[PDB]
Amino acid sequence: MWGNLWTEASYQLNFNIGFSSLRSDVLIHLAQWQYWWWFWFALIWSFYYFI
Amino acid sequence: LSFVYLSYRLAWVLFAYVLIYNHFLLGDIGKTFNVGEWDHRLKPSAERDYPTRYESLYILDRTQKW
Amino acid sequence: QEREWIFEQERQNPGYGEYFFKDVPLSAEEHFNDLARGEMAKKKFEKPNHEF
Amino acid sequence: YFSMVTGLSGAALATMIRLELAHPGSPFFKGDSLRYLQVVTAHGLIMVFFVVVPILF
Amino acid sequence: LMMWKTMINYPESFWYAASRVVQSRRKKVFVTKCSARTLTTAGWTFITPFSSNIKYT
Amino acid sequence: KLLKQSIYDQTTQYKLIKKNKKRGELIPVTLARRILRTKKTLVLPAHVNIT
Amino acid sequence: MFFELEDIKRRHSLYWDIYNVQGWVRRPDSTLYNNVKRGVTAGVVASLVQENITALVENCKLLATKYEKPQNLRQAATFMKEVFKLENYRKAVWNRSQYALCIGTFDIGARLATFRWLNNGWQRVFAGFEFNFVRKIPTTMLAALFTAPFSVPFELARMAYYGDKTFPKELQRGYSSYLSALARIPFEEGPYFLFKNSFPLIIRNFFQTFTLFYTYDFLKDKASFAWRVGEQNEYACKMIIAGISTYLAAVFSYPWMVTREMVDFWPKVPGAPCTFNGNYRKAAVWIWYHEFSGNYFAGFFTKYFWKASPGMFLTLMLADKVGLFDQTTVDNFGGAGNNSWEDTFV
Amino acid sequence: EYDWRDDPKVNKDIEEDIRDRGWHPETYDFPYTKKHDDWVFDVTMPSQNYQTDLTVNIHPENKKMHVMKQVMRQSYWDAEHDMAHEYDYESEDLDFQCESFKSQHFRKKGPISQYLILGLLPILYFGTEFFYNHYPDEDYWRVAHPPPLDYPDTDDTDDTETFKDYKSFTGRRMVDTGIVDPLWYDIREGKKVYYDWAGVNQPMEDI
Amino acid sequence: FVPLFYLGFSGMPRRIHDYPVVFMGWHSMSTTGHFITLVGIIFFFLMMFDSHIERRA
Ligand code: HEA
Ligand SMILES: CCCCCCCCCCCCCCCCCC(=O)OC[C@H](COP(=O)([O-])OCC[N+](C)(C)C)OC(=O)CCCCCCCCCCCCCCCCC
Repeated sequence: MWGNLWTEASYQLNFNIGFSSLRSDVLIHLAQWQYWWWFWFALIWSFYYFI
Repeated sequence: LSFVYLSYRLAWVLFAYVLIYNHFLLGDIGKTFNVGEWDHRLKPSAERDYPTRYESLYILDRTQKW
Repeated sequence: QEREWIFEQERQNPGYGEYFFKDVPLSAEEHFNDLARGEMAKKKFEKPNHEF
Repeated sequence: YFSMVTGLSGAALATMIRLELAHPGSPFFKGDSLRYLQVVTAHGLIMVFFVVVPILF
Repeated sequence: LMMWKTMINYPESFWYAASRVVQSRRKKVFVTKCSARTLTTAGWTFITPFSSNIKYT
Repeated sequence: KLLKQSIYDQTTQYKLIKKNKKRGELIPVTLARRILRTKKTLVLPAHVNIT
Repeated sequence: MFFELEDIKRRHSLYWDIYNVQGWVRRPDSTLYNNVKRGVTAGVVASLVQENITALVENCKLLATKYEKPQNLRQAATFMKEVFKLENYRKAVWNRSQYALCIGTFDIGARLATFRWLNNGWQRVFAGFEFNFVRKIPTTMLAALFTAPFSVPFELARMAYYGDKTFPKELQRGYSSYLSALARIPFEEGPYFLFKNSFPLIIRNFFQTFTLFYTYDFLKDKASFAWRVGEQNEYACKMIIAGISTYLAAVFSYPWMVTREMVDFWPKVPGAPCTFNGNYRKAAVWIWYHEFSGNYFAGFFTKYFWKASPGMFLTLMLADKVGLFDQTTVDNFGGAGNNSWEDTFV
Repeated sequence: EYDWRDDPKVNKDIEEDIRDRGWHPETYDFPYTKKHDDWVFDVTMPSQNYQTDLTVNIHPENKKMHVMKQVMRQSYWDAEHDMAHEYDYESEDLDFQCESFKSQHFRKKGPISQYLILGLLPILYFGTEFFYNHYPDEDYWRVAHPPPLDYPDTDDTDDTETFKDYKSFTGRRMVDTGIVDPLWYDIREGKKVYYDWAGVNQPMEDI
Repeated sequence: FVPLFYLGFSGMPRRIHDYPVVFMGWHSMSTTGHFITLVGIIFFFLMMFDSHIERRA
């Protein structure tokens, strides 16, 4: 808190599952990269299922 | 045979002591251990540089040498 | 029926026992009454005569 | 069998580590950070060099 | 240590007079006066100058 | 956002927060600071370069 | 002394620690009367429902062996109406209700009371999970043992009652009901007639109690993130947990009930010594060491599952509803949970 | 040298291990050369020939019960024989290897109480360390008790000061705000009594 | 070891015996897992004992 400007950045709850905050560019880039990294497995995943 | 038997008996007893003390008797270090030390003659005689089992009889000290 | 009394004291308490009682003056340092401390130190040592 | 004993030792050290980290406030070592660091170092060293290496090799 | 008759023939150090002889305990996480701030370890990866100095370990 | 005059005992409020404060499972890191508290802040500007 | 042993009670000076809220702290509602009342209530309700289920299922099977199974829903309703109309069904309902009362007030109620008495004081972490659940393994185990033989006399009295029912007129005791048989057996065939060679029942009760209670408590604590972190119904989650625990208890309890079939029902080889020597414990050990686990699971659902599983499921549900699985969770930093408040907020 | 007390038939007090019914490790030769397996027929598949017999149908589901064949029991050691055979007459026995294969050092099983000790090894080791060595300290594993009223001193346990703080204007208002939990104990006579909902044991008596 | 991944994503340093309040949850779960592992270890030793009551070839 800096006046009514809430400079706080984390707001990280207990049982947090991901990054502490997404207000920085590096962490936004990492989050997008991780999501799309998990996107590109479908065929391989499906393949193993049948095996 | 004297040397052989001395070596073997000492080895077995000291090994048993090591195992038992380091597995069962570490709750009170003061009870199951003694603090000993001896330093160089150049330095003043150490606080723990005394003969054990005679702490209530003697105070051991020595003159420094160089 | 004499004993090694420090050895007996070590026998009675197995290291981590809770036996600090108010009824026992010798149980702990806090429970030793101050009157005994004053009384046991009332006398004085003799001053030697350096006749040598 | 020696590796069984040493693995139990390492499991006990890991149990100490996890009991210290169960909740904040140091419930196990009760504010003694150096003892916790010693436990962590001993756990790592005897798990690497005196459990897995003995067992396998 | 009041009676020398028992002390003179006992083949042990005088630490029995100092080992847990008081009831005064203090259970506060912040009052832990450890053995010494330098009696620690630097993890299973010996990191310097933390590991290689008596001033710190 | 007014520095009003307190009708309470500020020491008592401090000691009651110290003794027994309400907490919950999903409490944010903003409202639960126990190891991350300091007496000074490093203030830097934003959108600019600092070596 | 009063005999060869003296119970030397001693006085000790006080001790205290930094934290007070994650060890054994006996709950105020863990009195003997309250535990007995709650356990008896849950047990009698669950047992009544289970025994009505068993009577209905077995009388439907009895009618289906003489009439064709229904083809559609209207025929199913007619079949069920005729099952309810059966004379054999009403007496079964009455006698199995008496049996349910006996086994709820003295077996399931005793299990619940003993489990609560031994496990009431295990507190849980405030905003985490009870990490040290191993402490409950001996405790729960003890309860199971202490309540293993509490159903044996009642089960053997029921067996004797039906066996009396199925003999000729001259060889009948004339048991008017289940309670009459239970009251008359110990004074006619002796108390040991209700306990002889009861190892299958005892070990089955042990495994039922331990698996059911331990699994339910463990899952209802460890799977609590399912409705605390990611918000779910918690009632569907509790029902799923109870079903999993009941299935595991039934799986771990059935193989010991096959020893009856193996010992005195499997045909014997003429001129050869009887295997297992008619012991049920040599048979239990052979089952324990048998290589094929499917051989002693045949008839799991035909003989055992639908006669114990609904009862165990309702026992878990009603015990959780009444409060025999509730544990105290207190903040470990503020208030009574801490003795060093100065590090709580720094 | 026949002792009927050692005979399982005459001596009825010798309990039979039914899992070792067909196996007698006393009669095991080393190396083992017995043949206890051969072709088995007339259980479900008859040894007769009915392949073309139109008047005969084979129903293997009518299989008759036979004597159960237990899994082979491992050999049990003979203490005297094993000690005698592996004994070496130092300084008067040549250091060589016998031509016969019966000189092989065969492993035979033995007692089981040692493995009873082994089975409880994790329990015993953890108990030893934590309880016997009293790690991390004496008070950790003990049932938790709060200190008595103002024990050891009001600087550490300021129970009366907190009791007054909760019972004053500022304390009542702070409890009203909802950010402070209610007082968890009452000072009755000179005793601090914790409420039932506090979820803690009562303090120990100062003996 | 999955909640440890969760804590690592949230910024939890390695060798600290005290941590911010917002980690305790997963840490508790992690500790729970360890004890589960310990139970498995028990069963391991049990089977060895159970392997010598059995005494089969
Ligand atoms: C061999 C590798 C190994 C093993 C097995 C383990 C076991 C475990 N470790 Fe360990 N750990 C390390 C390697 C290992 N660790 C290393 C290298 C470090 C770094 C130290 C440092 O940071 O400097 C570390 C540190 C470390 C920490 C760091 C603490 C801190 O940073 O604050 C933590 C905390 O979560 C942890 C957790 C655990 C847990 C819960 C287990 C549990 O899984 C324990 C499970 C127990 C068993 C696996 C026992 C095996 C069973 C047997 C009885 C063996 C005998 C059987 C036969 C003979 C077949 N470990
Ligand atoms: C000369 C021979 C000496 C041999 C060594 C000494 C004896 C060793 C044998 C001990 C046998 C077991 C006795 C258990 C009695 C428990 C009674 C009780 O309620 O205790 C409460 C204690 C404490 O429960 P708690 O959770 O309330 O306490 C935690 C601490 N406070 C109070 C701060 C919250 O429970 C246990 O210790 C669990 C016992 C479970 C059974 C296993 C015992 C051995 C392992 C104990 C260490 C912990 C790890 C467990 C998991 C791993 C196991 C391999």
